[PDB]
Amino acid sequence: QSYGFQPTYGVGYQPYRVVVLSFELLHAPATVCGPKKSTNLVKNKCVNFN
Amino acid sequence: AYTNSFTRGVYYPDKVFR
Repeated sequence: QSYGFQPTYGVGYQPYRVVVLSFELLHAPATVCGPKKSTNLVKNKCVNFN
Repeated sequence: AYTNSFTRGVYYPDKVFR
């Protein structure tokens, strides 16, 4: 069946556009990440890292 | 024809090192 979205349908019956994202982990190395300055490395320093 | 696959087909299930 078709929704037949009309302006009259009003705030209750309005048509929304939806997008949904799924995130999975551990099964492979990371490939895509948000903007986060990448830094260099340090050895034998007891650092907290990402 | 058929044959016994003795122990073939084992593969590294994950990308982790142990």
